[PDB]
Amino acid sequence: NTVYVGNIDPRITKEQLYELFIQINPVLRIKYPKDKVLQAYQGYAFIEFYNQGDAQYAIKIMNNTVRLYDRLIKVRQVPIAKLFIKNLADSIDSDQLVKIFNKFGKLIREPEIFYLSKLKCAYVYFEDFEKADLAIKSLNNQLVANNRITVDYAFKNGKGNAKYGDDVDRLLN
RNA sequence: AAAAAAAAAAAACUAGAUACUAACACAUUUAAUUUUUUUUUGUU
Repeated sequence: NTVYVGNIDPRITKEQLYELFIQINPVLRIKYPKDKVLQAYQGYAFIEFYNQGDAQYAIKIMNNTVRLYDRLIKVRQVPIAKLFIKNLADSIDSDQLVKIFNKFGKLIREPEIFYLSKLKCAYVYFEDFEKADLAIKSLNNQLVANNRITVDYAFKNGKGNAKYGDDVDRLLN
């Protein structure tokens, strides 16, 4: 219900802000942070309306509309499976990783290739712990691109606890 | 070009520095009456 405001003159006072934005919509509160060191505001604010619709409408109407001391005001709005894999082949592109792990599970993000020791390793993000269980079951200690690869859980000691299965199960559901 | 959604000082010990509170108390106090204490030993 709160909208961000920016490009504010430090000479602007909370009174002037309120008088401005009440024209658009009823404003529940205005948090307009000040530096208590210098007693000087930082040129931005947070304006909390009563509901969301007033916030969105205010964003639409008041963005880049008004110049306060020539300054044009800005108005704006404002946990997953992971697998460590070791001994990868240098011929394996991240896209080839994607094609490998898609059949096992849907990737929430892209894998991350990093070198340890020289030693090609990667992190693979799955949306499911069970799909990752399939990826480990089939892919663990398996020869691809003429190189034996090891698939396990990435450390945090690693993922795959019981609470991990429960809360990941919930985040999926 | 951007936004940073509002909390930090200590504590202890030992000494030293300085404000301050409480209509606090400060020259009256003595004519009924308990410190008045002795191995009793004051005689028509």
